[PDB]
Amino acid sequence: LSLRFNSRIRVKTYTDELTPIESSVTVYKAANWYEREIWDMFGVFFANHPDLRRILTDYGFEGHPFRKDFPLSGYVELRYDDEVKRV
Amino acid sequence: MLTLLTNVTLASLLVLIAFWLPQLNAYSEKTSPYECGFDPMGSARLPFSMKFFLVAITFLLFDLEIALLLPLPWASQTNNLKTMLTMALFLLILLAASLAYEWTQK
Amino acid sequence: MFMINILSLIIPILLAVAFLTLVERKVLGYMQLRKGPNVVGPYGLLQPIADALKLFTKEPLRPATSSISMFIIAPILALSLALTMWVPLPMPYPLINMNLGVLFMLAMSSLAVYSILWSGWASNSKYALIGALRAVAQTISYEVTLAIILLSVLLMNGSYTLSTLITTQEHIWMIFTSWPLAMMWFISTLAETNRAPFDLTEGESELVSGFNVEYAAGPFAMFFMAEYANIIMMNAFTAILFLGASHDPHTPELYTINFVLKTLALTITFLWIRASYPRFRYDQLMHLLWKSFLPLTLALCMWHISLPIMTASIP
Amino acid sequence: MWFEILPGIAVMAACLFIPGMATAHIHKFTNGGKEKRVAHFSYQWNLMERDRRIS
Amino acid sequence: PAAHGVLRLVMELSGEMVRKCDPHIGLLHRGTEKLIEYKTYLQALPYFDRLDYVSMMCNEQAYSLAVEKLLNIQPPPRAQWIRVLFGEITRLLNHIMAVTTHALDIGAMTPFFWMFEEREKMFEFYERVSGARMHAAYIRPGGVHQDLPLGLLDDIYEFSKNFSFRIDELEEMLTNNRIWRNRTVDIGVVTAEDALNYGFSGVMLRGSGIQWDLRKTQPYDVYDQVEFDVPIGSRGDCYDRYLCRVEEMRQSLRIISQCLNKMPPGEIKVDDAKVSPPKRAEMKTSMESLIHHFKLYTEGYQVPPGATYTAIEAPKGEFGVYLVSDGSSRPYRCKIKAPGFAHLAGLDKMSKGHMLADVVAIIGTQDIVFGEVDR
Amino acid sequence: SRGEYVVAKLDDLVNWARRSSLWPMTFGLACCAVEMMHMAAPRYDMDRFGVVFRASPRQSDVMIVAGTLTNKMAPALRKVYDQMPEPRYVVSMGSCANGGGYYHYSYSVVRGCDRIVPVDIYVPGCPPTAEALLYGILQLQRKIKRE
Amino acid sequence: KGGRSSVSGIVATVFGATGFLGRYVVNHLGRMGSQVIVPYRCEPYDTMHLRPMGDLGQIIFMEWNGKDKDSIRKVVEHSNVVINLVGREWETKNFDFEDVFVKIPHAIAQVSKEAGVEKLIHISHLNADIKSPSRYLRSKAVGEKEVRAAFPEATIIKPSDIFGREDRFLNYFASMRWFGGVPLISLGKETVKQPVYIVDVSKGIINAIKDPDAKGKTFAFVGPNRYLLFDLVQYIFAVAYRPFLPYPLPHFAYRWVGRLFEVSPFEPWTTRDKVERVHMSDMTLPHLPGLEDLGIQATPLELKAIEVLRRHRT
Amino acid sequence: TELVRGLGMTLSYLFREPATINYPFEKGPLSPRFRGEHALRRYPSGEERCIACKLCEAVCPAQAITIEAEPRADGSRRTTRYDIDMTKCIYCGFCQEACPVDAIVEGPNFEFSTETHEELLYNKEKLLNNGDKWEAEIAANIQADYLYR
Ligand SMILES: NC(=O)C1=CN([C@@H]2O[C@H](COP(=O)(O)OP(=O)(O)OC[C@H]3O[C@@H](n4cnc5c(N)ncnc54)[C@H](OP(=O)(O)O)[C@@H]3O)[C@@H](O)[C@H]2O)C=CC1
Ligand code: SF4
Ligand code: SF4
Ligand code: SF4
Repeated sequence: LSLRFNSRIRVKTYTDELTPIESSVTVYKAANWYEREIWDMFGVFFANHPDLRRILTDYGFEGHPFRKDFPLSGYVELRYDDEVKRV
Repeated sequence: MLTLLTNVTLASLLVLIAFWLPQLNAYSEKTSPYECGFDPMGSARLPFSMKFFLVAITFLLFDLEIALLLPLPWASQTNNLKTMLTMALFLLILLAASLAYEWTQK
Repeated sequence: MFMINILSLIIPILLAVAFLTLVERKVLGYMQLRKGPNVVGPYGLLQPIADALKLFTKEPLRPATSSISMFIIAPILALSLALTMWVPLPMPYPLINMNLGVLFMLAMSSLAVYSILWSGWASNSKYALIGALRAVAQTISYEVTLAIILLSVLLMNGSYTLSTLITTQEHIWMIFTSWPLAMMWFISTLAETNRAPFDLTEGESELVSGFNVEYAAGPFAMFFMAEYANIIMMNAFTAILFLGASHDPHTPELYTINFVLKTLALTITFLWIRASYPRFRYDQLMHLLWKSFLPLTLALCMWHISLPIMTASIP
Repeated sequence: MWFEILPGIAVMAACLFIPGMATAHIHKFTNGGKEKRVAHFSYQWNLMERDRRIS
Repeated sequence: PAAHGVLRLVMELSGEMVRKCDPHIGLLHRGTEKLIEYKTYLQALPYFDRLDYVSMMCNEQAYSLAVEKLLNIQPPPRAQWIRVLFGEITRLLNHIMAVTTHALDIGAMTPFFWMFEEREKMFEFYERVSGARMHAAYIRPGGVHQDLPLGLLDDIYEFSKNFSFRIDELEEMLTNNRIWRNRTVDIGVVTAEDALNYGFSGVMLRGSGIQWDLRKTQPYDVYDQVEFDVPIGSRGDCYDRYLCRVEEMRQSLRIISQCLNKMPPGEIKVDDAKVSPPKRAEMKTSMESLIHHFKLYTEGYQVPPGATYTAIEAPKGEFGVYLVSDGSSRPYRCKIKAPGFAHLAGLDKMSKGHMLADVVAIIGTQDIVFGEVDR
Repeated sequence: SRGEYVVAKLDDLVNWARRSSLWPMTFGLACCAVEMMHMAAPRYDMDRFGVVFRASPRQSDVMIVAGTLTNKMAPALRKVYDQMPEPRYVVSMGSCANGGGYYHYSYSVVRGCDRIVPVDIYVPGCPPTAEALLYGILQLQRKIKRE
Repeated sequence: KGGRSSVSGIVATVFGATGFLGRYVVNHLGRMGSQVIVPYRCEPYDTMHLRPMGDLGQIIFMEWNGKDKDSIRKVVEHSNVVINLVGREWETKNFDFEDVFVKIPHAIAQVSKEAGVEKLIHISHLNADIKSPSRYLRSKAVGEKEVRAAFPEATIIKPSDIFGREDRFLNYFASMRWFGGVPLISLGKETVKQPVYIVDVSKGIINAIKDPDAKGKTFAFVGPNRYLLFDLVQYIFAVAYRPFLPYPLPHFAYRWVGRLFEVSPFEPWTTRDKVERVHMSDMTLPHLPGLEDLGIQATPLELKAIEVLRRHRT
Repeated sequence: TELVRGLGMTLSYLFREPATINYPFEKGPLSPRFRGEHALRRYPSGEERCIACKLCEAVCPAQAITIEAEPRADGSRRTTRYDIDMTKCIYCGFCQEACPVDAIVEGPNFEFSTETHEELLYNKEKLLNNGDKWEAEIAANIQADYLYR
């Protein structure tokens, strides 16, 4: 978004499952959270990013969601189990 | 001493009827310390601060001062107030003075 | 039969803290438009005992991490001193004629908060330790100014004995003489008792029920109860000390009939404070004191030292 | 409405009312209407010292 | 209680100062966008109420715009007047909730109860027109659902005339209450440019004095035809943001007047039956009506393939919908901008070295709602 | 003066006691937090029924579970449930956590609230109207009274 | 796949699961997703935590009484298998100590006959073999022999005290610290015992329903090592870290103690019956069908006592 | 000054009449359009309305509904096990809109909180019983509302 000329544009790219595209945090400033987002919602990696790590998930969990494949019901579930007294 | 004893025995009575009454099942993890859900990262250690003693000590040295202020009501009836009155003011000035010195040395 | 007199001092007051709780939810309710407790009463009246029964009936766990001895001894001390401070209080006739019981009121009040320190120390929890610590900060920070202004208002009654403080108020009331000190006494009672704007010990949203957390059923009831003991008690104290009344010895009861009004008139006000102001935060809480209250307490103090000489009006 | 607070508050008063009465009359009950006697100083106690023996 | 039920702000505090707050969102990531993809457009709409749930209408409006652009279709004007009207009542809802609970976090307690009476009277309106007290799936991609009942507008009038005393009395308990001032007046300032780098939105911008505002800037509805004063802040401290909240409440209260005074008769759903389901009296007595009814609910409408980013002035900030029709009746991807997300990202910069209570207040000036953050 | 008579009396006394002033703590996780608050809003005022929201489970008993649950969140929930004093209860609320409700099919939800804690009364809704909630808790008292 | 949603043919009826048994067995049923009909005698409240274990319609509490005949006809009425558990150690008044081990298993057995119940199963302590000390070994021997006489094809559990952290046993001697010392009749080899444990026993029971061969055979469940009682308690306070005081004692006085502590109206910490539970060692007979015959191998106590007793730790 | 001002303000709110309604004994205002418990309902003839066009299944976002129609012996279309589960239903009222014969209806009743999860999962018969309990009431709402539809 540009302010004084109040108008919006939308650049965009493409990426391999494995090629590490660089992080864009420095250029737009408020993109630190997003790098982490897309990293944990996808495989894609951003280079020169200070700290990719999981958000919007459980801890382990592993497989990225939003991979267009990957079942919405996922591969797992928690439940509390009295014999071990733990979820 | 009698009222002290009746008060303390009263309270202790409330304690004993507080524990030896519900008569139910304590067990582990129920008895684990509270930490807003998730378990503690470590037992309580060292919340260190100079900003504690830097003032709290000043508390202690004012409290010693007020300890000297207490005789005043009785001292007021002394036969020779002009001999007294300066001092009655004097300590207060220093009390203030002490504070003043702290006030502005940050 | 002095013992039955003591018992006669201790039962009615506990009843008073219970119904104090209920009044608290009531008035503090109507400030909020919403009615307070009501359905169980008929006028709510039966509530507090149902409440206390709900507590004591409920299981009071002994925490695994806590050392147990301190953890138990603290509540005991809380109710202990909360009640013990009541003894030398002229209504009109003190249960005890201490030569200097005011100073004793300060003594009890000063050992009070120490129980808070243990309450948060043995509780072992992070919130317990942090909240307890800041608690002790605000408390002491207010006891110094507390005791000084109480001194300055006591230079003129004559002496530390309490009954005389009636005699010295056979007309004008102390308050017209030195109200600003009455303000600072009021607020210092508003913080020492750990109340509305000076809210930190409970912490509440700031620290999820503060020091008091790990205590479960009964001990919690004890800290809660003792807290209200101190609130009504400093209120009564202010009442006798800044608001005099007519006293015919032949009909002492008349005086008491007046006195409970004049003190209740104070306690309600705390509640009507509670409904009104956001809490200070631990910086400003101590800022206004050390920076702002205190110097006036001193200047007023020298002033009150100096009136009796200039006015030749020594008590 | 707000007047309905009163049953809650009056119960307070009476409770607090009790000690103030209960002590003041017990004194008269024990002292025979003499309305107790303070003894802040050694001398006044000396008057209660001279007393009791005199009766 | 200050963590709003779903925050885990672990932090390495010193003696009592914070050294760095470390937010961990996702504690309520219900997983929305994956679900949306499997459900047709009309069946996706409720998720949006389930988003910024305090501000339930404006989200719906954001979506219905987001589709109408793809669908190239324009609501009959009356519908636009409702859409703005409830857009504004909702503006008041979020501001009430924001200023209030932000006060409750710092212990004011009372103003809360004084206001939720009113807020309940507003839910009487969602109650009345939508049939639900909240989460009123009422705004439609085609315009609006059922028409609103005749007995309503005077009722809104009677309330709106008297609300101002209430907001005013609130302001008497707060704005002068210098205790409240001292607690929130030097925190937590953000540089006006530095806001822009982090992409702060709505009030978090105006607090630092920058002029920008989407209703004046890139108006989307009858905002062309309403007149109201945007309240710029100055210092960028929580206090200015607060005054912005209040003043924007008053201004919305100005909008309600104008919308009440120019509320044209006409239809409310779009005529295009291919997108808007037929009225019941009609579908039960003519063939095409029943068929388009049937297909609108079975398969649902198709959208031309395409992509877009709409954004509107949701009370917390601009609310942003990026979606891509594949041409099928199930939208392919529907990334949802959450204004709160950026804010909460900017928080730790905004809150270094501040006292631990102040970080609690400053979470509140961020007026964040985690349901929106976790999407 | 049968012992059973006295037992009936004490039964009435403690069960009436506990049922007369229960003290909810609340996971107002999702969006059914707000409806909870309208129970405590003046117009319905939960407090007149004696119930009062007090934080910190150790000082509270019954637990409301408003709003959608999620995976990462669950263990904290089990923690809090364990740290409550007996006689603890809970209350599932809304279509939220009765069983995932709207979000029944996602990787992060944990279906019902039932699958981590032993729920008492259910209060179906989405959100339940605060009043339907009120009927909920009164029903809870009419269940304690049978204890 | 076996799982929480999985069906299985089981329709077990587990009396008295309210105690240390059989929340574990109901669990391992529950991970299978197998239906259960646990019926409560007590109060709903204590039963409440049983609820999660199931999957919506699975677990089904039913009101019953062990004394009414038809009351037990209720919960068996569609059960494919029924599994008795009932047994209070310290003799309640209204349930005289005998019927608990006699009548109830009896009605269970013959009703198991009439309802054509596919399998019946029952528990009795290894020392149930008749002995002058303790009326429980004998009364349980009587109901053992009775159900065997009434439902002969029933397999019968013989577990010499399962080991669990909650356990009413290990926790008990852990809690003997509270009085001061630990009452040993004469220390050392005065008696010697073994523990089956909670999970191993549970897995074994359900495996026993999983075993076609486990018909009328009387299964018995024994700990891997023959721990001496003195060194055992030594290990107890070795893990509880509490001070350890052996407390040698003439045998009669301990029974004077048990008679002293049976007095309490509630649930006494100790009883003369338990006093006879104390000093009598388990028999070492292995030839009976048992735990390993099921194919399950016992989990050693040595790695598992810690979790069991950490709550006692200072 | 302002302190005592605000304090005087809450004094002023003490004297206003309390807003609380006396629930249960009084109950809050609602609307004809309000949504609550579901209930299939009959023709005045006494015949049931539902005809298993099954699109109630096809439009519910939570997909709470499950239907399994089989022919009547008469040969009329009917359900065999219409069912629904309040555990997943979100009370959005799409079903209320969707039905061509206006069979299922989102009933005015809003209170049916219950002890056990298995009760939530309504069977067809349950819905009919709800339709029997309330029919004058529901027909009243729809009578008061349909013109706006
Ligand atoms: N280590 C061990 O504990 C060993 C145990 N065993 C045997 O296996 C069985 C399982 O042991 P465990 O579960 O720990 O014992 P518990 O006491 O824990 O289980 C017995 C349960 O059955 C209930 N019950 C039984 N009969 C009645 C009745 N007539 N009225 C009311 N309630 C009744 C009890 O009370 P309620 O349900 O009413 O609360 C209790 O809940 C026991 O019978 C025991 O003899 C064998 C070897 C070792
Ligand atoms: S109930 Fe309605 S609001 Fe509460 S979570 Fe489920 S959907 Fe969101
Ligand atoms: S619409 Fe109503 S009636 Fe027609 S099928 Fe779906 S449910 Fe049965
Ligand atoms: S209630 Fe709303 S959500 Fe549940 S089925 Fe009927 S329409 Fe679909």
